[PDB]
Amino acid sequence: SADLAFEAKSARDYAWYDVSSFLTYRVLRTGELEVRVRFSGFDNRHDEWVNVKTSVRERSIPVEPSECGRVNVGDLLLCFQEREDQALYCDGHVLNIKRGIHDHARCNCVFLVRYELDNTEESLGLERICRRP
Amino acid sequence: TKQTARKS
Ligand SMILES: [Zn+2]
Repeated sequence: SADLAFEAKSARDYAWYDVSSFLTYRVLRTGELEVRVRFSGFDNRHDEWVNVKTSVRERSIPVEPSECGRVNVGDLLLCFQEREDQALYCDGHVLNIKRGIHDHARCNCVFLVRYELDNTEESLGLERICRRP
Repeated sequence: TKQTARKS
């Protein structure tokens, strides 16, 4: 097993971002606990306080063409969601898969996902999905 | 590696 690395969900976004480090923590009077995180490739202006249970987890992993078969329907995926204004990684679920015929070099499978945020759906290739460990 | 995200 490799050393655990993490991603965290931004409150000004709802997308998930690789975490560079955890600076400190705090406990609100409600009892709510939060850690302060630094996002990889970002200066300290972008640091956030996030809940550990809902907004921090093990990094999603890009899936190799060779293992597309491990991905299944109903699965949770970190999906690179391309739009005009923003391109970002959001959670989604696999509604359907159309399998394809391909060598390990490249995957031509088609995954239909439902984004958790809005419930909207999009079809994605392997290149835009990551799997949970 | 992941796709290079671009923020709003
Ligand atoms: Zn495939």
